[PDB]
Amino acid sequence: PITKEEKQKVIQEFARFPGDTGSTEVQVALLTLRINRLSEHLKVHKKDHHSHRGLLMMVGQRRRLLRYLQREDPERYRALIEKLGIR
Amino acid sequence: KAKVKATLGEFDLRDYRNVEVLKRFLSETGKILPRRRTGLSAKEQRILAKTIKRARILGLLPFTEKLVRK
Amino acid sequence: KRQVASGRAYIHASYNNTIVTITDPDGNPITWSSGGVIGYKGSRKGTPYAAQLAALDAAKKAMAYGMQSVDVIVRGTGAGREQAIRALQASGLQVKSIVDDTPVPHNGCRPKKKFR
Amino acid sequence: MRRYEVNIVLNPNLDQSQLALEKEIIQRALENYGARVEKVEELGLRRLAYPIAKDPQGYFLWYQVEMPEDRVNDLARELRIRDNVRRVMVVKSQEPFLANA
RNA sequence: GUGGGAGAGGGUGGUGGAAUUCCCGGAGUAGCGGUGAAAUGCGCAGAUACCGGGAGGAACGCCGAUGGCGAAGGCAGCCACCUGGUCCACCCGUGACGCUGAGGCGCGAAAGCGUGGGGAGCAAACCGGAUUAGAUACCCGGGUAGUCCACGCCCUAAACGAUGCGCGCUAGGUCUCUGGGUCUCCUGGGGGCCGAAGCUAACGCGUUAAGCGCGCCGCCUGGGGAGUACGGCCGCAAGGC
Ligand SMILES: [Mg+2]
Ligand SMILES: [Mg+2]
Ligand SMILES: [Mg+2]
Ligand SMILES: [Mg+2]
Ligand SMILES: [Mg+2]
Ligand SMILES: [Mg+2]
Ligand SMILES: [Mg+2]
Ligand SMILES: [Mg+2]
Ligand SMILES: [Mg+2]
Ligand SMILES: [Mg+2]
Ligand SMILES: [Mg+2]
Ligand SMILES: [Mg+2]
Ligand SMILES: [Mg+2]
Ligand SMILES: [Mg+2]
Ligand SMILES: [Mg+2]
Ligand SMILES: [Mg+2]
Ligand SMILES: [Mg+2]
Ligand SMILES: [Mg+2]
Ligand SMILES: [Mg+2]
Ligand SMILES: [Mg+2]
Ligand SMILES: [Mg+2]
Ligand SMILES: [Mg+2]
Ligand SMILES: [Mg+2]
Ligand SMILES: [Mg+2]
Ligand SMILES: [Mg+2]
Ligand SMILES: [Mg+2]
Ligand SMILES: [Mg+2]
Ligand SMILES: [Mg+2]
Ligand SMILES: [Mg+2]
Ligand SMILES: [Mg+2]
Ligand SMILES: [Mg+2]
Ligand SMILES: [Mg+2]
Ligand SMILES: [Mg+2]
Ligand SMILES: [Mg+2]
Ligand SMILES: [Mg+2]
Ligand SMILES: [Mg+2]
Ligand SMILES: [Mg+2]
Ligand SMILES: [Mg+2]
Ligand SMILES: [Mg+2]
Ligand SMILES: [Mg+2]
Ligand SMILES: [Mg+2]
Repeated sequence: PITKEEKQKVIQEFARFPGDTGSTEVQVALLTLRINRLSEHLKVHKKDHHSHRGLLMMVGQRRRLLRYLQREDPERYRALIEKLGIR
Repeated sequence: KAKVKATLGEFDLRDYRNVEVLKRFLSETGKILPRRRTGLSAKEQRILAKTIKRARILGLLPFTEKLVRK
Repeated sequence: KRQVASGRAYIHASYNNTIVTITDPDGNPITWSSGGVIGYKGSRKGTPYAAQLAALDAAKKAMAYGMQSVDVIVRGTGAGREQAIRALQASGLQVKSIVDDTPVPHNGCRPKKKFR
Repeated sequence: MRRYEVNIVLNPNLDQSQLALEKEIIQRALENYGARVEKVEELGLRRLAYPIAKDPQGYFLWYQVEMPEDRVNDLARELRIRDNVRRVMVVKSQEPFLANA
């Protein structure tokens, strides 16, 4: 799955301040996680197309938020890519 | 000859193991019963299905029976 | 030669024919008959009448085997499926239970073009 | 872990040696598979609706457990190996949805 | 983000019963099958109908719907695992991060191709039987590919709502699936029917627009010749754009 505090540890690690649930950095991290799970799932089960869709889509969102970081504050975007292993 | 919910108490709809209630949902033959006659709701009936099927696969419920008189 | 005296009677009723098998209380067949068992040849075989003569034949046969009290099993549908149970009651055998067993599949075999 | 119900029907014609052996073996399954037992119901002789292994009847068990996600499928394989065991049906627990409530 | 929900959305292993074919056995005789009527066919090497046991493949009665899910193709026994989408409530976090989308890439019913399995039922081609003026046709009896699996091609359709995606805005009524609520009812979110205004050549559409508006993509320009020819690209081929 992705259990609850499985996810928590990620939101804690990634928030800009205490209490931030929805920032960009967080949104992207949650994305990366979910992505990664999915990509592992489809290493096996390559015959599962309907999920793969969700992966394209997943990826797409993540990238649109990324382009928004680079646009708005190239610094925090370096930051985020560093922590994440992306792009 | 009104419906089967109409005569019964609180009973788990998810209890696959409870035959005494479940039998009371099937035909004279084995056939799981229509909504018109079990008087459930969509969600109700839909659950009663999966439970019954479960119990059948477990041997305590009929897949089909023989039709009497005729 | 067994003197069986109680037992099973089956009506297998087709659209084309009706066959009636008499059998003993564990299921091994005493006698039988059909529409072509009696004279009837073609289509004529699946009439109700023929179903009736079949019933009667097999009954007369089993009554000579010793039969009386007989529980009935119907399989099939078609002319004189019913008329064979009607001639079975009329036999002078006591019809004890009447039971419809017609096999239906829980849907696995494709049928003949004829049939879908 | 997760909340499951293990269902076991076995051969009704069992005596002691036999049956409490199948049961030590079942216990040893659950032990070996990371499976904690919450509660257990042994209902025994019951009249099945249809013959299972030529038998007009069956011997019933209900074991509610908590065990790993990954292993449950393997659990029920090594449980079905038993000759004497006629059916294993495993389920995830669901709360009790009511009716006519 | 948290907390809830419904579902035949997908992938993977497992497993359950009904039925058909077959084999083994018991008992039992003279037919069964089939049609408008027939015949071909099977049956005395014992069929059919019946009881019991086994093997194998395929598909999942009732539930089942005028139901649900999915972007589409499509998806129906049960179980478990791995997953995608989505809905509501709270109004908590970001702070315009949006829509569309040439090309590209991926999916894509059935049939078809490659290699290797599998093969019960069905069944193009085919072999026979009757009908009939006549048969290749409709009806009958056989039957191979194929149907099924794995992996790799193929890329088409009445792939249809013959209705491109997003957003705002314009009476209601009734039926329904699924959330929430202080639950005669209100309030989301889907599926239907009828109907304001309006549109429309009509038919019809009508808060699931075919109405009123904006954005963006696709496409059309008399019927034939023709989805042909040539050319390119893809394709193992069939053939496709
Ligand atoms: Mg006939
Ligand atoms: Mg949630
Ligand atoms: Mg599904
Ligand atoms: Mg699935
Ligand atoms: Mg011959
Ligand atoms: Mg048999
Ligand atoms: Mg074989
Ligand atoms: Mg139906
Ligand atoms: Mg469709
Ligand atoms: Mg899910
Ligand atoms: Mg706010
Ligand atoms: Mg602020
Ligand atoms: Mg600004
Ligand atoms: Mg273009
Ligand atoms: Mg494109
Ligand atoms: Mg195909
Ligand atoms: Mg070919
Ligand atoms: Mg092939
Ligand atoms: Mg092959
Ligand atoms: Mg044919
Ligand atoms: Mg011919
Ligand atoms: Mg003619
Ligand atoms: Mg055939
Ligand atoms: Mg295709
Ligand atoms: Mg259509
Ligand atoms: Mg337009
Ligand atoms: Mg409610
Ligand atoms: Mg409501
Ligand atoms: Mg509505
Ligand atoms: Mg409405
Ligand atoms: Mg209307
Ligand atoms: Mg008008
Ligand atoms: Mg009009
Ligand atoms: Mg609109
Ligand atoms: Mg022209
Ligand atoms: Mg022209
Ligand atoms: Mg040219
Ligand atoms: Mg060319
Ligand atoms: Mg070439
Ligand atoms: Mg072509
Ligand atoms: Mg073409």
